[PDB]
Parts: sequence; C-alpha cells; structure tokens
Amino acid sequence: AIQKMTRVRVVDNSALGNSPYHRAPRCIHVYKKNGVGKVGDQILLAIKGQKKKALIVGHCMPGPRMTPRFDSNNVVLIEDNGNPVGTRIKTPIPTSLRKREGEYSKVLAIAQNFV
Amino acid sequence: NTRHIAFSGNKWEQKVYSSHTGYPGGFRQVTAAQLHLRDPVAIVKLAIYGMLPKNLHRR
Amino acid sequence: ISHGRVFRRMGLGPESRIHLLRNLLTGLVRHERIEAPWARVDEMRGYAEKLIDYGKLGDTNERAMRMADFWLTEKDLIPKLFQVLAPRYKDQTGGYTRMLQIPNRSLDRAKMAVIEYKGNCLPPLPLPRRDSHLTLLNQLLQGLRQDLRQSQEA
Amino acid sequence: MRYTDYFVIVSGTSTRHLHAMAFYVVKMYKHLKCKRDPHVKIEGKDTDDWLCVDFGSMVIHLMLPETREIYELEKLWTLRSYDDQLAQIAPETVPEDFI
Amino acid sequence: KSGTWWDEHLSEENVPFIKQLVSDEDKAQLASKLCPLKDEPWPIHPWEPGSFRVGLIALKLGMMPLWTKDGQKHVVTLLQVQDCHVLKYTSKENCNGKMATLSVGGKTVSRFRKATSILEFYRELGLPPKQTVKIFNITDNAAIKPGTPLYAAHFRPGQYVDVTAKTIGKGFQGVMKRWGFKGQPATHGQTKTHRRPGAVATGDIGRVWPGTKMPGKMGNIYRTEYGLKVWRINTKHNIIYVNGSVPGHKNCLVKVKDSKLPAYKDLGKNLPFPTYFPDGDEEELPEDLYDENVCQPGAPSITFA
Amino acid sequence: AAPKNRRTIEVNRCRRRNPQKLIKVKNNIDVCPECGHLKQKHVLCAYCYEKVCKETAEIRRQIGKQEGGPFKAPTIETVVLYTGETPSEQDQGKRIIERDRKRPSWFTQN
RNA sequence: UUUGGAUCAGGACAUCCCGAUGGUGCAGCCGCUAUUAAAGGUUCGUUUGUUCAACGAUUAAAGUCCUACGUGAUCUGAGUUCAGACCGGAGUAAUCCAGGUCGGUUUCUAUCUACUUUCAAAUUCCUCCCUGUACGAAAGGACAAGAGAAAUAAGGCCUACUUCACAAAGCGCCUUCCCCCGUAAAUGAUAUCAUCUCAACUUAGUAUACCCACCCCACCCAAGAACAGGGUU
RNA sequence: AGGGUUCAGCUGUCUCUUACUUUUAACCAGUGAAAUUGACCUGCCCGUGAGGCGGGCAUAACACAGCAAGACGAGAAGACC
Ligand SMILES: [K+]
Ligand SMILES: [K+]
Ligand SMILES: [Mg+2]
Ligand SMILES: [Mg+2]
Ligand SMILES: [Mg+2]
Ligand SMILES: [Mg+2]
Ligand SMILES: [Mg+2]
Ligand SMILES: [Mg+2]
Ligand SMILES: [Mg+2]
Ligand SMILES: [Mg+2]
Ligand SMILES: [Mg+2]
Ligand SMILES: [Mg+2]
Ligand SMILES: [Mg+2]
Ligand SMILES: [Mg+2]
Ligand SMILES: [Mg+2]
Ligand SMILES: [Mg+2]
Ligand SMILES: [Mg+2]
Ligand SMILES: [Mg+2]
Ligand SMILES: [Mg+2]
Ligand SMILES: [Mg+2]
Ligand SMILES: [Mg+2]
Ligand SMILES: [Mg+2]
Ligand SMILES: [Mg+2]
Ligand SMILES: [Zn+2]
Repeated sequence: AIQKMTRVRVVDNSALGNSPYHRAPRCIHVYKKNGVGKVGDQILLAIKGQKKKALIVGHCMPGPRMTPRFDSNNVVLIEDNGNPVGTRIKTPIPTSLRKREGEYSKVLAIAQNFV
Repeated sequence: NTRHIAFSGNKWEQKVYSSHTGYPGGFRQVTAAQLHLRDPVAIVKLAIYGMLPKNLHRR
Repeated sequence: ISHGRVFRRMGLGPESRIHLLRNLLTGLVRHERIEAPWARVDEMRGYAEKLIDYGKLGDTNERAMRMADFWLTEKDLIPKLFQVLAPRYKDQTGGYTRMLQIPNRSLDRAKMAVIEYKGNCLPPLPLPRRDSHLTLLNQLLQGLRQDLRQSQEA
Repeated sequence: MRYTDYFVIVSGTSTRHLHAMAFYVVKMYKHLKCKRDPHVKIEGKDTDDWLCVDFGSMVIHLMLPETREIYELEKLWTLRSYDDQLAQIAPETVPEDFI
Repeated sequence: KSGTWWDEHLSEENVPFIKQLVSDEDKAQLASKLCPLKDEPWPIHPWEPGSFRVGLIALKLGMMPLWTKDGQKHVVTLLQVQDCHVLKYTSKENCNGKMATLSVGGKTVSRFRKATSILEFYRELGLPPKQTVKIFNITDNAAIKPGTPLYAAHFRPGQYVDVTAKTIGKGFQGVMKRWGFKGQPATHGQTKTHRRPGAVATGDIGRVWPGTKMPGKMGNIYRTEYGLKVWRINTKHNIIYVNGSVPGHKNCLVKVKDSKLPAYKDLGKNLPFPTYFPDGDEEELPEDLYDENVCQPGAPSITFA
Repeated sequence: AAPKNRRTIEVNRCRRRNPQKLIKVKNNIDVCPECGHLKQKHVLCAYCYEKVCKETAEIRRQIGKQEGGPFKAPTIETVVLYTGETPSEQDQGKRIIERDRKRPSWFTQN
C-alpha cells in the first residue's frame, strides 16, 4: 500500500498536518522489513520541511475480508515516543488496531468513529 | 576381517580420504576413522585400487 | 502454459478465426457436406451443432434470427436453416453432424477431414462398420451372453 | 461505540507514580485470577506524560493534569461528535477550482 | 504384428454386453471385500510407541473455506479416499530394509488399459486394477491382510498428516519463471535481453558448474507437504478436510500418511491401530467428525467474548 | 558462432543414420473390404471417397443447373433420382434432382 | 638538503552479524580482549559520478579480497580518441594542448567441451510470561525453558481479493524437521605432592521422506517443443 | 528536433512483474544459402609449460530442444608505440 514517495492524507487535527497550500506530505521511509506499509504500520513523512513519524490508519489497497477499504490512504501523525501530535480524529478508522500489537490506545481513545 | 585392520602410528586420525561430488562446495574430507565407521571395507578397497595399474584393466 | 484452453489459435486473430469459421459454416449449410483441414473442421463442428439448436429456437425468436443473420453470410440460407435443417432434426436432440478423416491432400500433406450434416441427400460415405455378429469372437461372446442370461433366469 | 465497557482516566502526581500504579494494577490482575484470558502489556513506557493499559473489556489511561487538559477525553467519550474540539474542526472539506 | 484394442472386433450387439459384464464384475469384486474382520484377518496388536501405520491414497476434489470458533478462516482441501485397498505385504527381511513395507492402491481403472502382468496380479487378489500403487513403511505389528479396504476413518481430526503428489507441470520454462531470476530492464537501450539469465559462470574455470540453474522443463515432479492437520472427516463420503494447500491439480491421486516431524511424533496413541474396521466396530461413527475449534454449519452464530 | 573444425564423415553418418532420424514403419495398414485397395484403419479409403466425391460433384452440377443462379437455395428437402426411378410416396413435396445414369450399388435408396 | 552498472555469481578467511569458549570490568544491564568457527545473511535512496566524494533514513550486520571491471558470441555508461565545432593558451602558418565544453554506427544463424530439478533437515528480528524477578542504595534491569506476531528464503496452491475468467498469475494463501566440539572439569605415575592425558582412562554437544508394477492404432488430457507420460468401463 | 534544469500531471521506467493476440518458434511436406573448417577417436582437478604434456579421477554408443563459462571463440574490428 504505502511505501516511499507515496502521498498520504493526514486525518487528525494537527497544525503541522494542516496544509495551507493543499499540498500532501509523502512518505520517505517505512519502518518495516519489506518496505510495504499495511494498516497499523509506522512510517516517516517529509512534511513541511520536517521529518515526522506517522501511523497509518487506513489505506486504499485492499486487505483481508470483513476489513474496511477506504478510498484514500489515511495517516495520523505521532511523536518520537508515541504520543499523537493531533488531538482528535474525525474520519472513521478500523478497529483492528486493538488486535494488532503496538502503541495504539492513545489513537483509539482520541478517535471518534469506527468502521 | 577387513573391519579389524591395523594402522601403524596415528594414521587413524591423520590420514584423510577426500572426495568431490562435482557440485560447488562438494569437497568433502573424511578421516580414516570416519571412513572405517561408514564402510569397513572402503580402506582396503581404496588401497588396492590405488596400487593397481592405471589403465582400463583396473576396473 | 495452456491448461484448459479450448479455443485454438488460428487465422490472423480472433476476428479472422471467427470469419473463417463463419465461412466454413456457411459452406456446410449450403452444400450439406464439405471437406477442410482437420483442425478447422473440429473447431467448426461445435458451431455447426449449436446452429441447429438456434434454428430449433424458431425463426420468430429475435435472438435466433439475429444469430442466423450473423452466422450466414449468404442470406438465402436463413430460410433453409429455419425450414429444412431444424425440422429434419426436430426429433433428434444431438449429433447433427458427423466428421471423418480423409487422406492427406497432395498440395501440402495436410490432415483433412470431411464434415456433413446427417440426413442429407448426397450419396452415403463409406462409413467404417464394426465386425459382423457372425464372426468367431462375436459368436463365442453371444454364446456366453445366452448362457449367462439363461442361468440368471433359472 | 464498539470499543470497551469501562474507560478510566487517572491523574497521578509524577511519571514514577504513573509507572507504580500501572505495575501494581497489572500485578494484581495477573495474580488474582483469569489464567485463560490473554496477558496485558504496559502501553506507553517511553511516554512520560501518558501511559495506557488495555484489559479485556476495561481500558485505563494514566496521564498528568497538563496532558488531560491538552487532550480532555471526558467530553469526547461523553458526547460522541458533540465535543468542543470536534465542533471546532470541520467535518469534511474539499478544495474547489480557482476563479 | 498389428496393434489391437479390446473392442476392435466386437459387434454392436456385443459391446454393451461386454461393458455391463465387466462393470458388474468390478462392482461385485469391490463389494466382496467389505467384511475384512470376518474373512480371517491377520492378528491385531495394541498400539506401541515407535509403531508406524499405513496411509491412504486420496483424490484432490477442491478447496473450501472453514472457520474456527476464534473466527479465523482457513482453507481446507478435500481428499476423497475411494477404492483404497491394501494389495500385498512384504517382510522386513525380504525388503532388506530397516522397516517392513506395505502396498496400497486406489482409484480403480479399466482392465483394458493395463499390462498382462498387472492384470494377472490383480486376478488372484480379486480386485479391479488400481491407477497408482504406493509403498508405505510400517513396523511388524502394523501388518494388514492383503485385500483389506481402507476408509477416511483411518485418520482422526486434530491429527497431522503429510501429503505427497506430482505437482502441476509447466513444460519448458525460462529462468525468470523457473528460478525467479530478476532479468533485465525493458528500456534504456537493452537489445534482445529482457528475460535472459545473463552470466552463467566465471571466466577462470572455463566451464559450467554441475547443477547450474538453467532453463528447462519445470514441474511434474513428486513433492511433499509436511505439517498439515485434519479439521473434518466425512464418514459417508470418505472425505478428509486437510489444512492448507496440497501439491497437484484437481482429480489427482495424493499419498497421505502420518506426519514424520519430530515435534508430532508419538501422537497416534488414540488413533486406530492398525486401521479402522467398521464391520467389527461396536458403535457407528457420526456423519462428520469435526474438530474442537471447528464451528459446525448447524451451530448458531458465534458470539465472541 | 562459426564452426571450429570440419565435421567428419563418420560423425555425419552417426548423426544422420540414427534410429530417431530413420523413417518408422506403419502397422495400421489394411485392405479396404469393398474395393480391395489399401487404407489406414482410422482413415477413409481414398478410392471409395473419390468415387463418392465424383458422384456428389455430378449431383451438385445438376442441382446448380436446375437452380440457375445464386441466392436461390430451396426451402424444401431434396431427393436424387436416377434413370428408371419414380418419386416415392414419402418423397413428395421435395425438389427432385434427375440423373441420366444407373443408380450406384453403394448408393442405397431410401 | 582501464574503470563502473544490470543479471548470475564461484571460492578464501585476514569473521561485519548470527554460534560456542576464556579472560575481563563494581552486582544485573551492558561493555573490551582472546580462541574457534565460511552452514546462513550482509538494505533503500539524494547531489554527483572514472567507483569515490558529500550524505538521509533503517537494520543483527550494512566485512576485506581473488575470480582476465569475474562475467560485454548476455546488455549498458565514462575514458583510452578520434572524423565536425567553440571558448583559454602555444605556434608566422598548417596545426597542437594529459587543459574546459557540445555531438558522434561492434557485427555474429552455436561446430566442439561443460551444463540444463544437488529426488527433501530454514534463517533472523520483535512482543508477552518468568518480571519489574534475581540482582541493585537508587538509577535501572536480565535469566533458562515457553507462547504469539512479522520478514526473508525454499517448496506448493486458487477457497476468497486482485490481474483475469473452463485457465495462468500475485498484490493472495499454505508448509518448513539435527550437531558442530574453541574448551570447561574427576582419578593419576613419570616428577610416590600436585597435574584434564601429543600417558595408560572418565565426562560435558567431545537418519528419516518421495520413485519403487509393466494394451496402445486412434481419441482426450490439469502431460507435453518433437519425443515421452496419464485416461478411454 | 541546440546544451542543462524545474512545477504539475502522466504512466509497467520501477517496487515485482502477470495475462492475452500477432510474429517468431517447434513438428510435418516442397525448395534450399553464408561466414568458418590442419587432422581429431574433441573429459574433470592439480602441476608444468592446456582437451592433447606429468600425477590422480571419470568413462557403453547415440538423436532432439535450450544455455552462453571456455575453444586468446578466424571470432569483432578498432585503438597505442
Ligand atoms: K552455458
Ligand atoms: K583482427
Ligand atoms: Mg498461423
Ligand atoms: Mg501441462
Ligand atoms: Mg513462488
Ligand atoms: Mg522487471
Ligand atoms: Mg527491446
Ligand atoms: Mg542494433
Ligand atoms: Mg553506469
Ligand atoms: Mg579462523
Ligand atoms: Mg573487465
Ligand atoms: Mg564470452
Ligand atoms: Mg559525448
Ligand atoms: Mg559515444
Ligand atoms: Mg543464440
Ligand atoms: Mg524457422
Ligand atoms: Mg522442412
Ligand atoms: Mg561455403
Ligand atoms: Mg569422447
Ligand atoms: Mg613455473
Ligand atoms: Mg592450467
Ligand atoms: Mg594428461
Ligand atoms: Mg546440442
Ligand atoms: Zn475402398
């Protein structure tokens, strides 16, 4: 789904993620062995001249059955330690972050909708 | 009684018998003790084969 | 790797294959018996068999009418298709065409097959016939069958 | 809401207090009962301000008062889509063409 | 000096008679072997550690999904055990191996397409000829009298089995398709080199090492899959629902036996030994033997905790 | 790639006279029961096929001379009658193709 | 005073990581040193680009070489350098310059050797329990056996998704099973102590799987270049 | 259609290739070249100066389809004194 030089959409309300030129940040590194990012993976974005770690919440590429497919490749910014930069998420996100192993409780708590 | 042959000196652990299967990295060297354990007649067979003349009559 | 591929690659493409099959089918419809290379005859046999079912569908059927219009280049054959061949095979449910192999043509030693519609008016082909019931092996097997039947009856 | 049963927010005095509370509660959970259900991992060890634990049906978040003010979760989880921040954020927008 | 087939000289009045006669004979021979424990069976021994029992010859029907009570979906391959029988027994001394051998056949075929020696071998055994014959290694206490039928009940759910069969052939293939070589780019001046292997050896040796990966015929060889478990068994249709995929195309014959992995050894204590005997069985088996984790189709909608 | 040496006549013989190169004999030849000419078991007899083809060609020539133009395919059955033949009771309402010859022995009338 | 890149890589250890062992630091966490070990692995990009200069983000690691840059009858970039031309300089001029720059055609039908399924033992991270345990003043923080998840590699498959449709395929799914011996230690004369032993001796790590039979004209095939093979009840 | 560079879009250039059609291809039938060619009954490892020499090893004969590691492949000509 998401790999290097792939445009992503920032879904939280972070001021860094708010783009006044309507330009989209693109990933420059995927923190996985094979470089292919699925739901729940951690990547790096070159956004506004800054390199910020980000957590992907939904992607356009199809996945397993009963798992929602989104029409856009969604991502939420995270700090270097795990605390999300943004405060809330408006668009629904999959609940599979609960099943997946990782630091996701903060994002699930600040999320509003589920699908 | 080819199993009960005797090697003078430390030949049982000094002499080696090296063979190649033809594939890359197929160079194998097994000592006299290992060869005797795997096949008790191999030592005598190889000795006689080596001492025989090198022509079509050796086989 | 061609597993399950039931359509042969022939002609200059799919269009050419369809056109060659259509011409062969039209010739067969007109003449009731033709000869052609073995692969082409084998490919055309299925279309020939299904055309009779489309004729049985009836001329008043729009789908059958359009199919006949496409598959008959000579338009005088559509009334023939809907009024001669279909009534002839009305009783039967299959096996409308018979195909046999014939000696290779002298031009290029190609494998040739002759395909005809059953019930035609042309002289009968020298069909290969099984051995008569009066031969030695058939008589012995018939005796065995009679003995088994009478033993079962008893 | 399809998330959990009991959502708990707790404010401690220091990061050491948060770590001690998390250690004590997880130790009691492991020692009390439920040999069958899966273990629970401490979530947010490297995060000094925030810490989380996710049990089978109860989720607990340890966080300092400053972090609570920054992310006020009580109004979020009481009012679904009726929250202050959420109202201040546009639901969805799409840029159009120029002149 | 001229070739012949069975129905070359048969007449129209005799071909159906011969067909029905041979079909009825085959059916009678198949049915006559359905009572093994009454036709003087070989002695039956209790199970012992270190004992290996005989396997089965199945037919690959297809695959279907199957869900667990945890809600996870796994694909199961249907292996139908049809007309599977034991042909002959060979002793350890005669086979000159560490373990004794047993022969198993299945999927009866026509007698008109088999050699004279095979036909006369099956004539004394009183069974229609089988398509394939496989050899299983067993111990002395696992011997079974020849002519004994075998069924899918020989295995049980939760048991791990290994399946070996000839894979789907692909004919002559290149390096990219056969060994996964990456090839060359399609543009930037490349001249008739897009799938070529490229370099084959080094310049010093002046030869090609034996075993070098080169284009050639691929597939159509015997491969074995290990560590596959049984999720469900259909007793009426003699069908095994093995986990995962198995080598070979549909409607092929696959040899199944117990798993050889050391981590799954000594798991046959509760398995039938040396095999299942429905005729002498006190109780009738259920229609479908499921697994503890398998959610049956008749079971209600699963609600998680 | 150019050859490095001339291949000798012994090597050429060993390659050319190899059993794979040799022509294999056929054991599917039998006499035709009707005319006695040779034929293959799975292939129609050439002599019988060509006599039938010539008769069919004559019949089709008669049919074409009767129709007298393209796009004139009849919508009724066809019956071929030879000299000294009359239309049958069931062969009514069918186009009759007349022939100035004796009916062939193998052409069994219906 | 010659040289890079693509594909395929073979071998050596003077070992980057994965493995054992000794010393070694104040307890663990970690560190340095030393021995043995080639079975396995050793990333993606940017400006450049005579391959080395500057780097960014990862990983257990991003090792040194030989192989006629290993490899160009497999491909390709730069130079060796050209036939045209300019700017700077030399020369009366023709012309020249390892100086700076632009552009610029190696063609090949495999004769010989060798080879064309090594018929199969899998590797590495991360997370949970132990466990916040032993240990620690605190800071901190492991053992050993276990469980899960991920990636790659090898071998297969189409029940779903997708490219597509009697089928092939991945982006999809399934399976993956042994040791490694450097040394640490008993008893004991030479040398009546002691001594692990190029002393006699003890102890510790000092195989199974798959193939296993022998009508054929013709037709079909999940088998296949031809050939061969399976089915034809 | 001059030599470099850039914003956006675009796409199998690539991540990582896959499916199909035509051509080619393989078999059958007809016609039918060229470069090349000392003779060859034309193996591997090590050494020496390498298919032909020395020491070991290997080894019934033979046809078809690929492969390009070697035959300094005449191969392929050019470049330098
Ligand atoms: K080669
Ligand atoms: K030259
Ligand atoms: Mg064609
Ligand atoms: Mg095939
Ligand atoms: Mg694969
Ligand atoms: Mg490619
Ligand atoms: Mg090209
Ligand atoms: Mg060209
Ligand atoms: Mg380059
Ligand atoms: Mg070393
Ligand atoms: Mg070079
Ligand atoms: Mg070369
Ligand atoms: Mg240039
Ligand atoms: Mg150039
Ligand atoms: Mg070539
Ligand atoms: Mg050609
Ligand atoms: Mg020819
Ligand atoms: Mg010439
Ligand atoms: Mg020779
Ligand atoms: Mg010298
Ligand atoms: Mg040499
Ligand atoms: Mg020599
Ligand atoms: Mg050849
Ligand atoms: Zn005849």
